[PDB]
Amino acid sequence: RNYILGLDIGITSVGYGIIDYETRDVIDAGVRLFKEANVENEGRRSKRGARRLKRRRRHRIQRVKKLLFDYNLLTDHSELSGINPYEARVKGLSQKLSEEEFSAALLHLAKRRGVHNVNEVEEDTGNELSTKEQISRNSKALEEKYVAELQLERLKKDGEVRGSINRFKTSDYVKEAKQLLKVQKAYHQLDQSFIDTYIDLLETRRTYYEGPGEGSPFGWKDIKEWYEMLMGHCTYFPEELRSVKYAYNADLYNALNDLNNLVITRDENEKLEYYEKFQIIENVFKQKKKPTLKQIAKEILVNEEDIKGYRVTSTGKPEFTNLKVYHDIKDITARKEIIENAELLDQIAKILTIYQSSEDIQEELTNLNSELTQEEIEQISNLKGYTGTHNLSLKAINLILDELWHTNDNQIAIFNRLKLVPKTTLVDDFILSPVVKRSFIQSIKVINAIIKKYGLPNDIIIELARTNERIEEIIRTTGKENAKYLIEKIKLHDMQEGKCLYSLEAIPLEDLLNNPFNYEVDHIIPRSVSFDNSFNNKVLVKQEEASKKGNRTPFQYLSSSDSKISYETFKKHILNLAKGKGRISKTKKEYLLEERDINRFSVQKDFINRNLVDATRGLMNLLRSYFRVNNLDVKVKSINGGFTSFLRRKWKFKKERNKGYKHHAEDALIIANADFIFKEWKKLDKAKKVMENQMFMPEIETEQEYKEIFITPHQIKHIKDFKDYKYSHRVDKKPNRELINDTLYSTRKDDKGNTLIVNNLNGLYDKDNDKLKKLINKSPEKLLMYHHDPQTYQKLKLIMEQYGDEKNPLYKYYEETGNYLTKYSKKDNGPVIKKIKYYGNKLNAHLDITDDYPNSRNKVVKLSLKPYRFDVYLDNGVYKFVTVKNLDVIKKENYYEVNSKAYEEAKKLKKISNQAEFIASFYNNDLIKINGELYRVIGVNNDLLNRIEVNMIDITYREYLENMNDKRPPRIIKTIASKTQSIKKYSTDILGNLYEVKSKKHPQIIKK
RNA sequence: GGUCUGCUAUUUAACUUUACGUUUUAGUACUCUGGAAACAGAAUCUACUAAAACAAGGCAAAAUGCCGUGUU
DNA sequence: GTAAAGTTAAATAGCAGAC
Repeated sequence: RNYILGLDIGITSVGYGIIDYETRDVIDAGVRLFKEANVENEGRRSKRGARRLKRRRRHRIQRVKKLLFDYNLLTDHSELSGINPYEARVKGLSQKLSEEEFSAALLHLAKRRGVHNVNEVEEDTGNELSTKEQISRNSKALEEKYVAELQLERLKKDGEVRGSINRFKTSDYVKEAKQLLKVQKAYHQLDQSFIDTYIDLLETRRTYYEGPGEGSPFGWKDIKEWYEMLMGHCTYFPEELRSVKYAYNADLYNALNDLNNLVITRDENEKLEYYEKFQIIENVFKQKKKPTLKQIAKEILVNEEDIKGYRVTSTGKPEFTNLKVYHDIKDITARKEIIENAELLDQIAKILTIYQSSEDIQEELTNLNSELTQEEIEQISNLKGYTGTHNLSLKAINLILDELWHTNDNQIAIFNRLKLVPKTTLVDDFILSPVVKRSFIQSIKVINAIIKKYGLPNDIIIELARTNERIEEIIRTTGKENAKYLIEKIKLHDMQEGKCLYSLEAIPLEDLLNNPFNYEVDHIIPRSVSFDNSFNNKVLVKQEEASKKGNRTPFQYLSSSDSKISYETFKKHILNLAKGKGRISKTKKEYLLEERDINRFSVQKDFINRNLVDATRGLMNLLRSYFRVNNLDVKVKSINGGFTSFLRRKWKFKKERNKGYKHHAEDALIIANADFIFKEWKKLDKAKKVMENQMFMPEIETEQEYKEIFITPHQIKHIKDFKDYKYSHRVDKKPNRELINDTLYSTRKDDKGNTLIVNNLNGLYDKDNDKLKKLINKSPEKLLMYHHDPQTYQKLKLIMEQYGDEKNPLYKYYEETGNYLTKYSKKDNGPVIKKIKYYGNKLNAHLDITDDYPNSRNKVVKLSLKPYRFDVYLDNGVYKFVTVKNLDVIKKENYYEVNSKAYEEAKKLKKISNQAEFIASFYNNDLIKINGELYRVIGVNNDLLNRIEVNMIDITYREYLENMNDKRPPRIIKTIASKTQSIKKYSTDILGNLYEVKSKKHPQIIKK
């Protein structure tokens, strides 16, 4: 039948409600679920560029060692084992050097080649590790002496060269690398092309328009295709590409608006005519960069005060379009031949904004075959500010630029008068975030599939869902780890300056963290009338104040004798904060300040009209656009999220929302009952009309009337009763997931024969880290310093007992002495301890990459080996299964195949045979029938232990347990066995229906 | 509501480089051991410096060379 | 795995004059 389509949009879940348009009976209802998306996994695109950065240093070195073999300065015979290249680049400038002592000083340079960006600017020294500070410091010390020399001077005195101080400009390197080759030049016969090719292999590097190579998708073919897919498309003619915001024509179209909006009190026509608009441009606008209002109004003989209809900046001066082409070109060239012609000027600006280097401009300024003296082109490339793009293509400037001249029209009315109009995959281009992009995309698929099984609905009503550098400051200032839970309380504490707005007494942070129960988060305007769950409605106050207030407005509760403070002192302290910077929200100020009574109804419907009703804007218009394009009539509206935190409340819906996933599909039905109430009433057809944004009556008059319309506790009895919910869980078939964690671990072998991972306690002398204290006093047998070289250890343990009352005795130690923990030595020459390795838990699974490293005595592994999938097999009445890991699926050019070398070994290692029947595969989140019982596959807990972990469907197991109160270990770990009676694979469509799948063969190839 | 424009703040895609971090090897320092020392081997915790790998791998052949943890 | 220097571009937010 006809039905309303309700939808709850969260990040993890899509819920839908299907209630009939008339009978109010519900046809179907379910929830579609998936894991939240992550944009922090920035790494994929950065590492793609960051991996090439490691190649940028690596490519330079490989080329110069190979280039020397071609020049025959180095051969495979040569040995470089002994060099100390920080001395070779000092003996190199002074004296003749070998063919082995010269290739090193070159290559150590070729590897570490400095920056170009940082040289240009300098700064002062502010006791920091900046790059504008360090290179500013470095070259003053290096003004007299060259890079290596001071580095070598630094080697002689500090004992350490590498670190923060070793950044440099590519110049000093190149200036000294031009200084060096000047000395060995006569000692080994060589060309100038070598002091060209090498100095090009040491300094030269890419820039933001060359892109990577040809085969890369990330790479492009020329400078034209770079911009030709980074510039937007016309608001009216999107098939073209946006013109440059600074082309002469656009810069002119942007001025024929300036004056076609002007109104002037003249007995003649108020909006300037063509000859007026001609000479003004030609006599004063062309002649003067910025024209103040006087200049136009003087050349056009009217009084200065008269002209109105002009854009004005905040200071008050009128702003009219600046011709960027004329004055940059006319400041060096006034010749009749380019300057009159707009098309000449039109192309010039395009080349300037597109290509980005003065040298690359003159090449393309030349291929125009236009007639500019070549002295101009080489200084026309020395101008700046030719940046940005108009929001209108060139096919939309030249078409209507004439009709701006003669008439007095402006751009909007011309496009109206010219019958020209603005404009799942479609979600990507405009949408903001990966979190939303996932929810919408699956929500569309829901609709696109519901109508196919159910038909065209009539009403599709949709609701959406509703400073971590501040946390790092107080878990480090105070030392209280638990700063993670009370974010919404603390963001309020900065924004209110440590006071209680309903008491005006100070709220110490240390006191609030110790006693959070002392201080609550009161809702300014009550949740029951405001319906504002946003930040703005919340104010961190003392409990006793919010306790004494209750269900009232601040003005009410402050004015009464119950509150000791008064509105008068409240009114003055409130606004002072409001003005300034880092200031309080405005709806906040609109919230605290309102003085009208809540019960009068001419007040209540204002709130419901304001916050409660009315990407959201974007999502809706992709829906109405589908419907309007197809001449298909279905009404689609929206409603804010807080409404369903209300309708749930007034109808006494369940507070203890612990039933699980179905507390979504519950919402969509409520959303559906809501639009129904909007629908049926005629006292609601003025508020239910702008929600569908239709072009146009009864409205509600007292608060009992409203409370008559949206309080129906008795007629909703069908929703709680509903028992046919069907669930659908998203399965991630995608490969090229994160193969494994980045960090490399070393290992050892203990006395027993286990293989054991070693870790690093990196930062020392930090107030946060007490783990130096914790791990010493429980199992110090894990410290490498304790096992051998314990002589350093007893010095370590004594400070851990000397300041054993302070969280990290080392800061307290470094506080006193001002000297780091020194390794044991006879004459105080022991190296400072800056890390301390320690043993780890035995590595069950590892990625062995030792072969990348030679002659190592220990194994080198990256942890976080993961299992991808697992195909159950049926081996003659006994159920066995293989597990296939993430590491196994080898990547390729356009597909991700499975390694039959490891899968086959895994078939023998699992005692699988050739004769066994094959049962389907079970990726994470797929559903399985073991012993007639159905659960969702979280994954293989242990291939070796013959285990998988599953979780429940209508609920998470922990939550089922919390309902059962059993307190077993809250995870399911069913054990595959010979005893297991049945293995069937169930999956679900997006709607939530369950279907049995029959499988005959296993696949090893995925295309991504 | 929307179209242009002017100022400032925002975020996101893509690109370009940086000095560190982990780890292996060789050296030295530190530690043990033998001794009047020259030094000697033992360990590889502790540090420094250099070379090399840093998702397994896959292309590509004189190259300012390329992909590899994201989403659909 | 991680901090410090760059650039182009798409887009929104907020402020102003117009239709």
